[PDB]
Amino acid sequence: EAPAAVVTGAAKRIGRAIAVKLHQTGYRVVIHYHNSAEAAVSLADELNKERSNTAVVCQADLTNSNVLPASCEEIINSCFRAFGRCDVLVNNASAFYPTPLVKTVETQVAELIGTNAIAPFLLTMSFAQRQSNLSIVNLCDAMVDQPCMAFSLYNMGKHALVGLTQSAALELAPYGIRVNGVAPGVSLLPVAMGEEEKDKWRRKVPLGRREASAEQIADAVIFLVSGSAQYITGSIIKVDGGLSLVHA
Amino acid sequence: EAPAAVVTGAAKRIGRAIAVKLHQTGYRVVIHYHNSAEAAVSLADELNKERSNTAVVCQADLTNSNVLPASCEEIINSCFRAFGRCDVLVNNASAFYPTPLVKTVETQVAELIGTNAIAPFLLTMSFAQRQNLSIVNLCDAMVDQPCMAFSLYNMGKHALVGLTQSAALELAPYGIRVNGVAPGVSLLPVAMGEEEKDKWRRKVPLGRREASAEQIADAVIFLVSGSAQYITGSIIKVDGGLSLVHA
Amino acid sequence: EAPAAVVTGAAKRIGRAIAVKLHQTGYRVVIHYHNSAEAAVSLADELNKERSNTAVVCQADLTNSNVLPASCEEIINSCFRAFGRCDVLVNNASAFYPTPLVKTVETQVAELIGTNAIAPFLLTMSFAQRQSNLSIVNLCDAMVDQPCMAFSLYNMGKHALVGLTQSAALELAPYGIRVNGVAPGVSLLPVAMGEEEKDKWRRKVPLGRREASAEQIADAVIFLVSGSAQYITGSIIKVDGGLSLVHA
Amino acid sequence: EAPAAVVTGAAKRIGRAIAVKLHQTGYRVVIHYHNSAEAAVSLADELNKERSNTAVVCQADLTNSNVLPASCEEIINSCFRAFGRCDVLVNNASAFYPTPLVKTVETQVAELIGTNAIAPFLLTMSFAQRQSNLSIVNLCDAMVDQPCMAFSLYNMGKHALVGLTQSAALELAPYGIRVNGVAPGVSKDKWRRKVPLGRREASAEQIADAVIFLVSGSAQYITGSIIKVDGGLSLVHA
Ligand SMILES: NC(=O)c1ccc[n+]([C@@H]2O[C@H](COP(=O)([O-])OP(=O)(O)OC[C@H]3O[C@@H](n4cnc5c(N)ncnc54)[C@H](OP(=O)(O)O)[C@@H]3O)[C@@H](O)[C@H]2O)c1
Ligand SMILES: NC(=O)c1ccc[n+]([C@@H]2O[C@H](COP(=O)([O-])OP(=O)(O)OC[C@H]3O[C@@H](n4cnc5c(N)ncnc54)[C@H](OP(=O)(O)O)[C@@H]3O)[C@@H](O)[C@H]2O)c1
Ligand SMILES: NC(=O)c1ccc[n+]([C@@H]2O[C@H](COP(=O)([O-])OP(=O)(O)OC[C@H]3O[C@@H](n4cnc5c(N)ncnc54)[C@H](OP(=O)(O)O)[C@@H]3O)[C@@H](O)[C@H]2O)c1
Ligand SMILES: NC(=O)c1ccc[n+]([C@@H]2O[C@H](COP(=O)([O-])OP(=O)(O)OC[C@H]3O[C@@H](n4cnc5c(N)ncnc54)[C@H](OP(=O)(O)O)[C@@H]3O)[C@@H](O)[C@H]2O)c1
Ligand SMILES: O=C1C[C@H](c2cccc(O)c2)Oc2ccc(O)cc21
Ligand SMILES: O=C1C[C@H](c2cccc(O)c2)Oc2ccc(O)cc21
Ligand SMILES: O=C1C[C@H](c2cccc(O)c2)Oc2ccc(O)cc21
Ligand SMILES: O=C1C[C@H](c2cccc(O)c2)Oc2ccc(O)cc21
Repeated sequence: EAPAAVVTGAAKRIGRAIAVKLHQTGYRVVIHYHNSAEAAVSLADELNKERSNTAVVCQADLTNSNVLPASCEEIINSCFRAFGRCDVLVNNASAFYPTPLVKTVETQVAELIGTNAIAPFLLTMSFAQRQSNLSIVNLCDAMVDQPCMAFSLYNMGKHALVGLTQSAALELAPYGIRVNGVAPGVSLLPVAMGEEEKDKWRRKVPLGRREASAEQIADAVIFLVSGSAQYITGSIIKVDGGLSLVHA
Repeated sequence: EAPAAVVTGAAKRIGRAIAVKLHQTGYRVVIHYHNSAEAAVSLADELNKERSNTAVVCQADLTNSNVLPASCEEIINSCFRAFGRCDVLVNNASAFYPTPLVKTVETQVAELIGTNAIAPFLLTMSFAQRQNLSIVNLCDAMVDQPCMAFSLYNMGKHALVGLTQSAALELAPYGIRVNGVAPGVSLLPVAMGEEEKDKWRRKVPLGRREASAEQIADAVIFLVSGSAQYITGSIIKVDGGLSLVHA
Repeated sequence: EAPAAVVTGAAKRIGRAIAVKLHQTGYRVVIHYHNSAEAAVSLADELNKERSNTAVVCQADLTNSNVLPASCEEIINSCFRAFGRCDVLVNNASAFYPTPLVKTVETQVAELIGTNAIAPFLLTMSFAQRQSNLSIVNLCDAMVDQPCMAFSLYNMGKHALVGLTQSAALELAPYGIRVNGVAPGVSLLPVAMGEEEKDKWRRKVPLGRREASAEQIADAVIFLVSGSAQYITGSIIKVDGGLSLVHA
Repeated sequence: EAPAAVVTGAAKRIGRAIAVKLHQTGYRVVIHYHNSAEAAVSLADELNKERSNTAVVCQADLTNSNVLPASCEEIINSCFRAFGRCDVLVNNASAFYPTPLVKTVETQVAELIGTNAIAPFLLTMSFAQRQSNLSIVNLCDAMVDQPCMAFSLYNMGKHALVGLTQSAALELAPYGIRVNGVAPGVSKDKWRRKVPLGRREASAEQIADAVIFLVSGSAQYITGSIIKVDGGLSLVHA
């Protein structure tokens, strides 16, 4: 009788915080991961010790290819195989790196458009076809319109994800599936980023001059899936401490 | 120890539901009203019966005039006089009626621009000057696809978007968050014939029904909560996908 | 036979460059002004030297008041008085100054909301009522969603002006009146501003690291009034060298 | 001397009107085509009869694949081969069809995202890499935020194209390359009746007019902007 959720890229960072929070709210969770096998199984162990048989892992490369549909179909099936249901999909996995206009370009396209947009489209297709408070939450980007220089493919992927969010909200509304987004500004900074670079970004945030915690992101996801957002579809909630309001 | 909130136009409909849910959440409330005295008083009595001394009413006309700043200062002051603190301001009161391009026009300007934008700005000023603090402005999900011949109403709601953004930016250093909730079709006019209500209800993708006032209130409750501590300058549509629907 | 245009705040700076370019294009012009009497008359003299009887001035305060509707009515009337028609309204006049949240406030409201929004609405009403290629161009602000801090009332007026542009495009389209906007980022900087602060802003602009000329702004106005924009209504053209794309 | 432009999907409809108008303004043009060879050539004949050796054709499939980057590089190369320069890129080519959520799906991806967004990105890269009034114009969609039901992949591609427009305007501004969009609405009678401005479709020429403005010296300060050419349609509530 407990609902079940899929969170993609859930081994670590924001995805983990979302799977933890959904699990604390009473969901059964599929922890999807790609390379972070040890971190995924560790998380699943932690959740299962809290309530047995409530977390499973599922490995998949979400790069675009001719087998991406089957991989997306398999992630959703994993939720139905473990739990008998799939109530919520959180499209959280993301590739993020520069692609200057001035890895083959075709691999960059597949990872950056694949993970950020095509895999959410296919997961959304599979989640809908395999079908109560059903919804999807896409992890978007509050700075989509003021993009980092030399990030065109990543920015294109996140814009396409805004498109998907709106299109799928429209199309799936008659089936009672809501589709919303959460758009972080700066949250957990890159592990490879030096402290001095971190602090440059921190200093730009009006609300408290610091990045969002992973939990702060997850809070907005939890709202969107809850009974308190039952009329909300096609909405993208920024969780950016005002960063997107700040001019150059 | 309990926080306090001001809700403008709180006697009826959406404002009432906001006031109720804030009260249920543990807030003391100033129920602002303009003409609906008997409804505002009945709400305050209902709330005070639940928890003594947790609701007061405050009457004020929020039409723009040279007395508006003093009116808006008095509303915020009443919250401090009643409760010793003011944690939350909800700018909900609104005039809404058509102003075709083809009451004097200056009265229309004072009502539609004053209630929807100037009074929120003056209230926001008074709230900040007197300081989990936050302001929620009731915006309009259809602001970019507006009702025909509603130009002043639409200008006031666009201005409120600007206020939401400008005040989030300027008040973030004081730890005051500023957000909006943007209904699509929520509670319909009482007099509107069912056949007309149904024309609008049928356009809504999610459930072919309008939002209840409580569903609008739920987004306000989220925004003022510890769960939105990092959210400022955001406007959450609560519209069942209505604004995504093309002509 | 020559069309006629009203330009508000046309004595100086951007509105003057609009008036000039409209006149160069074949229009007869009403040069509206408030305080810049010598500048206004001097402009009308220059245009009239070039084609006699093609320019008049019209004085008015565009601050909100109970007589504002009459003043806006009189501006439109002046165009019909001088030229027998009124084909184009350019809403260019603007008050701009800070109003920190933390002159009386009701004067600030009257000025910043009156000039930027109410006078445009009233001028639009008067234009439409007194009524080919008819159109209205509103001067907006490309930075409306990334506001200068402490400019709430200004930013509110300009957001209202976007609402007006869309509402009036919708309502006046059946009358053949197109309604569009032109949104400068940094163009001619304040007389009062120090050269160091001017260079700070110029440095932020991606395209050329400089402010827009007034003529670059006028060029977009000229497009939107022309026969090459006959299917364009409700659009706002940013003329800001990419400034609004730049993150904090 | 005379500037040169590449227009993708230039054989018919909006891209043809665009090539014609740029040619009338004094550009030399590369008329790109996929399937419409006879049309591309007929247009080329009409422009060269007007002014000899000012119009060439270029065949390429703009579907995403392992060979798309070569194809896009070759389109830009064709401009430089024929004309010695490439001043203007118009990304007009587009695939358009529904992809319900409830051709393999990955061929749909390749066409809807490849032609509408990835080709524009690779063409932008090639245009920029090969470089006094340089600009790119992307043909966007005025209804991007109020999409047709069951057109998710198309809509995703057009959103990605908005992102490309903004990212490339930012990144290429230092090179003096401006990057802007034109967003048509409708350019059958059911639709035309909804249009506030005279309840008719945009002609292709009205779309071309906005392109012509954006590439002109009257737009030398405009970058990152998307001009709706939709008769007000995007303003109309449901
Ligand atoms: N962090 C921020 O400040 C910020 C800012 C804006 C937007 N966002 C968005 O917020 C969400 C969460 O952010 P985040 O920093 O937590 O994400 P992240 O750490 O950058 O990535 C999350 C996970 O994505 C998975 N992933 C990457 N490439 C993949 C592929 N090819 N196939 C399958 N999975 C793949 C990875 O899983 P494995 O580790 O298992 O390989 C990674 O752990 C993302 O959608 C991101 O775009 C974040
Ligand atoms: N209902 C919808 O579908 C919908 C759609 C979009 C946006 N909204 C927005 O959501 C909010 C709540 O909507 P609603 O339908 O519940 O509001 P409403 O019933 O139209 O108005 C709310 C209250 O505003 C107060 N008010 C009106 N004119 C005033 C004035 N001159 N001075 C002081 N107070 C005044 C009135 O108080 P008294 O009764 O005490 O005189 C009224 O009861 C409003 O901001 C509205 O614009 C609603
Ligand atoms: N310059 C920029 O970078 C920039 C940036 C964003 C937006 N804009 C917008 O673009 C337009 C033109 O810019 P600008 O810098 O040329 O404007 P401006 O010089 O700041 O103002 C233009 C004129 O507005 C008139 N005006 C001001 N208060 C008035 C009142 N109460 N009644 C009647 N007229 C009044 C003044 O006329 P008198 O001189 O006759 O008193 C002034 O010369 C404006 O709408 C502005 O908001 C400009
Ligand atoms: N018409 C409208 O109302 C409207 C509305 C919104 C947006 N738009 C946008 O405006 C632009 C032009 O509109 P339109 O209606 O003229 O376009 P269209 O006729 O739908 O298509 C334009 C051209 O794109 C080319 N194309 C299609 N698939 C291709 C592929 N896989 N590889 C290479 N080329 C391919 C075709 O060239 P070949 O013929 O050579 O095969 C076609 O003639 C497009 O970007 C469109 O998305 C148009
Ligand atoms: O780790 C980051 C921070 C990074 C970031 C860094 C600095 C400023 C800013 O607005 C955003 O944004 C990301 C986007 C996608 C993603 O998967 C990870 C990140
Ligand atoms: O009663 C309404 C419904 C009305 C409405 C009616 C029909 C469709 C729609 O999008 C909105 O919107 C309002 C806006 C402000 C307000 O104070 C009240 C209302
Ligand atoms: O003089 C300016 C520049 C000024 C400005 C100054 C610095 C940055 C920026 O984006 C804009 O904006 C204005 C807005 C209205 C107006 O009437 C005049 C100005
Ligand atoms: O022919 C159309 C019309 C079609 C259309 C049809 C009806 C309503 C509407 O907003 C758009 O939009 C297109 C988008 C891409 C494209 O290549 C062609 C078209």
